[PDB]
Amino acid sequence: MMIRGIRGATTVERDTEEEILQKTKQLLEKIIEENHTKPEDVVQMLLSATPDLHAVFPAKAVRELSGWQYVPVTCMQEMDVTGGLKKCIRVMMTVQTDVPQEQIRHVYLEKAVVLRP
Amino acid sequence: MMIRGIRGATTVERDTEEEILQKTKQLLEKIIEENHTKPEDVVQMLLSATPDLHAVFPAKAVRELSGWQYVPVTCMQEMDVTGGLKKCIRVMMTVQTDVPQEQIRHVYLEKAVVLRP
Amino acid sequence: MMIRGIRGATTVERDTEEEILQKTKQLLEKIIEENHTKPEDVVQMLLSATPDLHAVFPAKAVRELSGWQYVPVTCMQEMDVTGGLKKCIRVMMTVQTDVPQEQIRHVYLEKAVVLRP
Ligand SMILES: O=C(O)C(=O)C[C@]1(C(=O)O)C=C[C@@H](O)C=C1
Ligand SMILES: O=C(O)C(=O)C[C@]1(C(=O)O)C=C[C@@H](O)C=C1
Repeated sequence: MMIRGIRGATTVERDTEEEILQKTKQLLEKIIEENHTKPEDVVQMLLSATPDLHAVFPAKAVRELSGWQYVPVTCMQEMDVTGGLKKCIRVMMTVQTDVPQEQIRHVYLEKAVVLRP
Repeated sequence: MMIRGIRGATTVERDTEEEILQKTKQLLEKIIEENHTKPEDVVQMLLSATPDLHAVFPAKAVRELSGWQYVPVTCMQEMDVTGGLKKCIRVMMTVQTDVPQEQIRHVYLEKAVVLRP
Repeated sequence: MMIRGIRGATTVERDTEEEILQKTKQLLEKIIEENHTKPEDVVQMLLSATPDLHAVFPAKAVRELSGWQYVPVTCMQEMDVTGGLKKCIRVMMTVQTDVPQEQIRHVYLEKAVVLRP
């Protein structure tokens, strides 16, 4: 029963809890919309932030998604790359799905559109 | 038979190898006990520490679990959050299981009990 | 069909784009050869770097692997451990496979050979 990673990326303008939660929620909702993801099918999720964001764990946003309270999530620091995109939040959402690898819809929002291949 | 993540978190009082390994092992053992986990059913494990812990990789504790020598494990730095729990170690253990998402037993020990939902 | 993590580690001599990409590419190619891995069977990959590496994301090397353009990858920062191996890049490649846990071929190259059990 196949499992696949779904990637998301977005950015915030400021390091505040309000903006980190708002943008993270918007990113998750878009991933959910595009991939028709049900929470019970999510194995786990990893969220990362660049080391310029500190106000809150982006995973707190998952609680604002009804039905997602049992989805296991953890946060990590993104690698600090010289010249890399700043104030960036990324998601690796691992899901049970039969959608082929090439049709998985990865989501890039805000200033992270530049990360689109 | 699906793949699911199991979360664990704990804390240490000191940044010493002895305590990091002791608390990590205790956390792993509690997870294994509550979820009846066999090492062959573990896809992989991720361990994280806040950036105030430097004495040893928590993954070294896995060596102390009989039969877990082939479980793939890697470590990462936890996101540094203002006012966040200090000296915190987390686990994301990915397993094959029949247990429904809402019945998976996530484990929070020591000062990380405040993380429980 | 079970899922399994496949670990890789390697090192670079200096923090440059050329070295990071070359050594990461070499590590990935060796994992792929040893485990006969096809990109469609890869759930996702996580790459990490110790905090002395900033030149480029090692994930950029995945784009040099023909056919791997749809494999989801994200990078994270490795813990800073005292006496820990410096300038180190690690891979956790999650794949669907029947191969028993004890027969999975994990790969350690360059100065990271000291990590292998
Ligand atoms: O579950 C934990 O260990 C938490 O500290 C909570 C939480 C979350 O808000 O969901 C935040 C940060 C951790 O990296 C993972 C999850
Ligand atoms: O095999 C490696 O990559 C190691 O360096 C060893 C080890 C471990 O203690 O098991 C320690 C740190 C790494 O993040 C992952 C695993």
